[PDB]
Amino acid sequence: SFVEMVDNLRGKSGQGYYVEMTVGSPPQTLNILVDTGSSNFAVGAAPHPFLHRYYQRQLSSTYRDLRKGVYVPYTQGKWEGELGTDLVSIPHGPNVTVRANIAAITESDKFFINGSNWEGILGLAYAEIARPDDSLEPFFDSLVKQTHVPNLFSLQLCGASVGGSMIIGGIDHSLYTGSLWYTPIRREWYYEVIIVRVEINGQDLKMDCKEYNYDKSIVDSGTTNLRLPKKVFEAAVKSIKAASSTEKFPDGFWLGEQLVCWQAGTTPWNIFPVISLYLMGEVTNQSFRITILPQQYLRPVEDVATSQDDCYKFAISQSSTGTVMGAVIMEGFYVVFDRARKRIGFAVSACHVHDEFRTAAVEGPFVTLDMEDCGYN
Ligand SMILES: COCc1cc2cc(c1)C(=O)N[C@H]([C@H](O)CNCc1cccc(C(C)C)c1)Cc1cccc(c1)OCCCCO2
Repeated sequence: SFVEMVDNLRGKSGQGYYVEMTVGSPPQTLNILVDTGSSNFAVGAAPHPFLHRYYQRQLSSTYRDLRKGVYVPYTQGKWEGELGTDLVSIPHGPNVTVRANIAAITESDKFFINGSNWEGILGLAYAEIARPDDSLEPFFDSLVKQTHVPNLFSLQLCGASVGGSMIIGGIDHSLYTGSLWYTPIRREWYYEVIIVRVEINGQDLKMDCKEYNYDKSIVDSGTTNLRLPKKVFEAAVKSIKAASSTEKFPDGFWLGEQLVCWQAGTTPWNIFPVISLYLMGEVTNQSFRITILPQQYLRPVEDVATSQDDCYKFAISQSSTGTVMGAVIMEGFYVVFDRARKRIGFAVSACHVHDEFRTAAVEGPFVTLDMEDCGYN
């Protein structure tokens, strides 16, 4: 019954993928950002310059106030609100209705994005990082307890406006090619994984693999960029700089601020390297790798000038809170959040990136010794 859920995600590039949901009786329809990097379900519940619509608790006969406040600070933006429960459905999802925790957003700061077209956020991670604390049952936990939906979902994010699929309750084999490769969920809070090796154009970065996961590595559809710990980010940028030194870039381009542009159709893709992330596998001493094309980490953006050129922003940036495999990494791939088996699966997506001579890939097996040493403690 998964064909009903294919193509149920929309978005604008860099502004988040959202799914249509309804809350309340009678159903109020809202676009909800799909976020594997948090665990709170929350919706605009008051006017805002960037909201075309919002949740009106007064109009819902099934609303229940929880008489508790809540606030969530993300890396980017924050909101506070009022906790309640209400009936929730996903029109292009499974045919079910759950009573779910809902944070009604009454104030926010740099949270809603102008033109993103979504009015709320669906945190799909685990209770441990839910606010105000882990007793607030996240939406997907509610869905699995109250219905027969199996305890897994999958994300096919298609890149640069944008669309994709969230398969709730299973895997749709028509959305990927090749084999699924699985990496363990190291701990059920974020979707934490372990990166065991990093290569740029086939050259090992030759860092202690603890640096890749300092202090954690997560799969986060709510973040746009590949974000890397400071030491790793410097090694990678240095290597990406050297591979493309044929051309000149402002040094604020490497910080994500300034664009770079080229005459339409002349982007020198060949001079940017591929990046390979090796992930811990399912069996002893075994890993696999995912390979990222420059078309994934050079995100296309609107031409700031009066021209019609190809302009790009650098979508690898620095982190002080660990590695974040953002939407830009996920776009190459079909990603299975197999919560029931504590693992995350990767396959080449059917809507994969297209280079002339190079291809995004998920390949294994690889042998990697001492993988447990790559986790940070
Ligand atoms: C250099 O890039 C920075 C950056 C860019 C960015 C979003 C985030 C960060 C962002 O913070 N996104 C969070 C995710 O939940 C974050 N996940 C990890 C996390 C970090 C801190 C605290 C928590 C707890 C709440 C669990 C969780 C979700 C979010 C919040 C606000 C807007 C948004 C998406 O718009 C989606 C489009 C992408 C917008 O671009």
